[PDB]
Amino acid sequence: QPVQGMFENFNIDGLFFPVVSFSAGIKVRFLLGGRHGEFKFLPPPGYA
Repeated sequence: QPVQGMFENFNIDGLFFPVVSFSAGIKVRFLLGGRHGEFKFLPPPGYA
């Protein structure tokens, strides 16, 4: 389900990367796609 909120018009001078911040008592798993972690949903068209 999509969220009805969206960032835009931010600085693109630098380089971007995924990031997760956590405090404690947290167990999560990255799914980067393909051989590393299989996506649970089809990516939006055009996105890689």
